[PDB]
Amino acid sequence: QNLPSRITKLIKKSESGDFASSYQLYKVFGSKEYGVEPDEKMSDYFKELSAKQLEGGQLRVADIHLENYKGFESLIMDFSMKKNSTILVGNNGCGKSTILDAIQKGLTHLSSRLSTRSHNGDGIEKHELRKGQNYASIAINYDYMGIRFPMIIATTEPGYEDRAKSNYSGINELGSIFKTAHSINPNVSFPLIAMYTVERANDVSTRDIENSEEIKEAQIWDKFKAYNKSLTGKADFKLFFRWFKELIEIENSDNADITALRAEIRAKE
Amino acid sequence: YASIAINYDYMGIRFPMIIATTEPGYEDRAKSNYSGINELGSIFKTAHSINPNVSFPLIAMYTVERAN
Amino acid sequence: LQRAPLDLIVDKNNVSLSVLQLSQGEKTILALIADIARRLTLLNPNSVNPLDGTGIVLIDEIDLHLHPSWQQNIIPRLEKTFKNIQFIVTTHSPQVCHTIDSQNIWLLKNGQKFKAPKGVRGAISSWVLENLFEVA
Amino acid sequence: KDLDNPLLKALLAENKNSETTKKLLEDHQNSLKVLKEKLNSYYSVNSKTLHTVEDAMYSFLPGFSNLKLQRAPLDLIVDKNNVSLSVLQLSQGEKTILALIADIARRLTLLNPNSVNPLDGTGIVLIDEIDLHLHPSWQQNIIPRLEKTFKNIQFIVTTHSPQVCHTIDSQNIWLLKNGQKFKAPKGVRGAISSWVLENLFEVAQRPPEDKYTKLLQEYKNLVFSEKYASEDARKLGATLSQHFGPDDETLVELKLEIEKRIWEDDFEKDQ
Amino acid sequence: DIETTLQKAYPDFDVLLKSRPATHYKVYKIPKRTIGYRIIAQPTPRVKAIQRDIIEILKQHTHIHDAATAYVDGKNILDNAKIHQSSVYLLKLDLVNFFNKITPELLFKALARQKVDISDTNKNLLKQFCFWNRTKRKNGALVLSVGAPSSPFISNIVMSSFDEEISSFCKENKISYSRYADDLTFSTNERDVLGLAHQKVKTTLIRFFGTRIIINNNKIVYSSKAHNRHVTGVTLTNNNKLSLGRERKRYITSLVFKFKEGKLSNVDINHLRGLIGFAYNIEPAFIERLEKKYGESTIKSIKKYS
RNA sequence: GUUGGGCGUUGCGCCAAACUCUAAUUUAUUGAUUACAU
Ligand SMILES: Nc1ncnc2c1ncn2[C@@H]1O[C@H](COP(=O)(O)OP(=O)(O)O)[C@@H](O)[C@H]1O
Repeated sequence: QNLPSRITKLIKKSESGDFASSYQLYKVFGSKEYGVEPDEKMSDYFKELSAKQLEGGQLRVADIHLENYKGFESLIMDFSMKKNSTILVGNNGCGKSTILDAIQKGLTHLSSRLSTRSHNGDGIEKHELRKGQNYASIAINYDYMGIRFPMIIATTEPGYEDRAKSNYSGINELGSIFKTAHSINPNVSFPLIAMYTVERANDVSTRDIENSEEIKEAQIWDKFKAYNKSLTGKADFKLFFRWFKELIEIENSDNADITALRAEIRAKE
Repeated sequence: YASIAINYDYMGIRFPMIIATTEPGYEDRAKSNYSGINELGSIFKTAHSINPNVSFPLIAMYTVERAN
Repeated sequence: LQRAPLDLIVDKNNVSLSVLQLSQGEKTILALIADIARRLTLLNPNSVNPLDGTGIVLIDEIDLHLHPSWQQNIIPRLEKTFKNIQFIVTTHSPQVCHTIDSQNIWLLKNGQKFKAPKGVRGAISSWVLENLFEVA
Repeated sequence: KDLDNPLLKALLAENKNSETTKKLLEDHQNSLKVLKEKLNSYYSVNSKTLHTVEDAMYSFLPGFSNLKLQRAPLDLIVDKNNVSLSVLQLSQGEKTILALIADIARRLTLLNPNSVNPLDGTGIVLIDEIDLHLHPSWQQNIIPRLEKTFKNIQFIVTTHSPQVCHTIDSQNIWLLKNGQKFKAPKGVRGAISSWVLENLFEVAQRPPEDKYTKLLQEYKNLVFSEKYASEDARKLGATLSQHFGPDDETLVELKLEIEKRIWEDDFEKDQ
Repeated sequence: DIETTLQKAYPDFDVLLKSRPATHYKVYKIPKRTIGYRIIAQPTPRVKAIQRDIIEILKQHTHIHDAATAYVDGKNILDNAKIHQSSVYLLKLDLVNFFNKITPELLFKALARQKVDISDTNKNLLKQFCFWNRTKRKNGALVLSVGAPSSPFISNIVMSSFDEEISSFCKENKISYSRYADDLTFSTNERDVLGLAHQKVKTTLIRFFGTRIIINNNKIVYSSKAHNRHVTGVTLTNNNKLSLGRERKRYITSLVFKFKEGKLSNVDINHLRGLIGFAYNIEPAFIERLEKKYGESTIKSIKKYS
């Protein structure tokens, strides 16, 4: 039937083992747009294989490009992948906080499109523009199992025609991959995105613990819920207190029905 | 998935609405569409401009909490 | 847990104390570790080890509320307990720097990136201070 | 009120192609800028006895000058290296020091109504975790300048870094042990930070867990163990010289010792 | 000279003039090797003939500046790396908005700077028969499409003064210039001069051609002899040689060796045919090395396989 | 960390060599090029 050469290459890549090679294989065989006739069973197989091959991979930030941000004119950095710790050292007034603030406003976008359907997030405000310039741009490349996702977030002052339009091609890809993996299997591990700002100095207080048993019940227990108020700093302790109460209550409520069951077995004997 | 697909009418052309909410993951099986109701609201908004004292319909609901 | 004023109790040196009255240098770390552990458990369903997840954790100004005796054991302990999480961090204490390879520390001055000198791993603290902070 | 009228917004939305009206809009924006500039120029001219208070905060943060606010939407403006910018976007440590010094100076000038030198008053100031957001360059300077700008003020503070706690004489720094108070040993006023860490904070200058530290310890054990060239001194020397570099005052000494040991086995051949 | 000869062949130009021929475009999507879907809009089988004819007519009075190996006759991808072989450093640009933002407003003035005169009716013909309307509605926005047979030459004409000025600047700083559509690669022998080249290309891309296209501030990549260096698929060795790369070099030789043992299916015989044919346009030598190692009898069985 | 050579228990294992401006190639039913069937 003369399967296209690109399709054969993708099949060979999937046989070698990749997660995107089978993603773009269950979306090539599930629609007529990509140029091949839609086969449902052999697309479902590729979707299952793509979801199965996602396990064991680590999601890391590879490089970053600041242009006319808070204090940096043009910055290019590459974070190590074989090492799991990067340290920024400098004077108070050089801009180490600026790079972290630039990693967020993109991590917020990634979390928003990985958890919610909002397709919104943070952006470059007018006060963060470099004094004198008009345009700013932040670019971040996300890595997963050696396969990279592009990103760029930019702004322009509303007096000149915009010379840098926003683009989120790869993060939509990553969110769709993870959501499909969740769809086929409810217990697929997802990456963690969070920052802890200096405001965690006053994290624990009696006020927070006083009313921790007066919050909504459905705000703590589901996979897609460990993302709200997670990149705002201020490591949450009220929700942790509620969670600890529920786990200790599961231990103190079960293990007694177990004791009751053992007593019932003894009585029946 | 979950969808509410109530359809309204104003003595004439049907003005539909679908209110849907799906868990992340299975996302393509139900989506919302507010096309007709937005159009109808635009109709009343235009009506308030051409005639300042134009008639509007009454919408209200009463639970058990009316007298409790 | 103690249910009278709905408060937690933790024991140190055979002394029972409430978390709300602990030292300021021990509740920030407590809440940080608790939040990371809870989020990893929530994001990772039933598994042999639920703390082996991936993602980006950005600990900003790690030197807060830390005696310079835990700074030599904070990064390696986070990496030992959580061995699959990236830990891009920023610091100003020169007793955190001398536990990581020189190729990872990224010096910043005058809006430019400078690589660390050779041999920033375990060494004399005066040498790392002099050659990374320009302080005598 | 005039430029935000709903009728104006409706007119602007109705006719997108309004270049003739766009010219008037830009003229209005130019008038906006001119009026705001004039209103702000009616400010940055003169000052009062506030100048003495202002001089207190320019010393702790070098490179800072021309602190005013803006009569346009409210903000406070500094000048850093000929770059005028708002206070809200300063660094965390810079804002901490600025707020601290400004608050203390305000207190001191309000308590002292009429003095030639209002800024050196008598009182008590307590600071907790003075090294929270400060670079080590400022840590060894924070206190000697603090005692100079404010003279007759007690400054009982708590620290968590050796750099800040080696500019004060050894008899005025207090150490809280497990349950008792102890005094620092002599030699802290101008000592090396490594000595302060080793004999005041009880921490080793070399992390006693890393692989390279253990390798160096084994190398120093082997050099003095009568086998200075038994292939393992060779392996570990080839590792550590490449890692640290041939020029460091930890391996240069020990290589000199190895050279002396090499020389020691020359005249003993005839024995 | 377009409207005069338009009706000479297939005299149906009276129709299809008002029936929005720019709309006559099929949109499909090809999968990339990695993340991404590439929209391609190609004309109906009839419009491509007219577009090829008008390309041939346009080629009569035009000039294309050198150092732009973008779809010019008799210039493969090898000469792109031939210029760059003698350099030590490289700065690979990648332009954004791949051919999908080159509006017809930016071609007529480009031709005016080119000093060629075009009729108003001929201008309408160019605007109508050599562009694509995405909105598919009347009085829409016209953008060039990746896939039309008329895309390469117009994409070259719209960037001609930029290429000349960047080449003039690169000559004075000992910098080699080349460009394949949008794969601008800058190479030099001097150290720490590529920043000036990047600033110059950024400030000249926003002055003549306007703020229309910008530099993708994500794929700006640096390289030297320390790491891998490539110019459009061709690998430049540290010994100043042009080769494919060790992985492909061993893949092809493994396949041609397996040919001798006769353990390969007929599907991959065409794969080896294509790979051996392609290992003549980049490395003219590799096949000679295979002949030196395996023999002429081995090579002269795939190139003429039955 | 990257590049070119060699052997064959060859959709790549091993051996033998080298290089470090702070810094690695992905698009077809399109157009240019190599090659077979014409
Ligand atoms: N609009 C601006 N104009 C000039 N400089 C700015 C502007 N916005 C931010 N900055 C710079 O950003 C710096 C803030 O440093 P920061 O990002 O907090 O890092 P750190 O906390 O490690 O000192 C300041 O030095 C300031 O000069």
